[PDB]
Amino acid sequence: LGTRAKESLDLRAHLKQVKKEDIEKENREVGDWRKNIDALSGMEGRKKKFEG
Amino acid sequence: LKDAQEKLELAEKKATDAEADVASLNRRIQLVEEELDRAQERLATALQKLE
Repeated sequence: LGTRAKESLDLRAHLKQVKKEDIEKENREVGDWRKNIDALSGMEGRKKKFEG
Repeated sequence: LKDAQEKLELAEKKATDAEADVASLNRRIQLVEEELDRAQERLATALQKLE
């Protein structure tokens, strides 16, 4: 009984390792970028050129 | 005539000054309205995120 139980335990151990430890390879992607504001400072242009 | 001359010149200068002022102020009001609307869209984005 112990042998059969430990067989399944060891079999699932490696699967759990691969599933979980490999998550630590990267988890910062949740972090978003700046997305800064202007605060009425980027108003320094007239209606001179618009195509470029 | 000279009196009319000075009157005409002064009225013309005043008119051009008022026109320039109101035009630049119109540009300013455009810019501030853009500020308001774009900020409102940010508000909508934030509302959706929080909900």
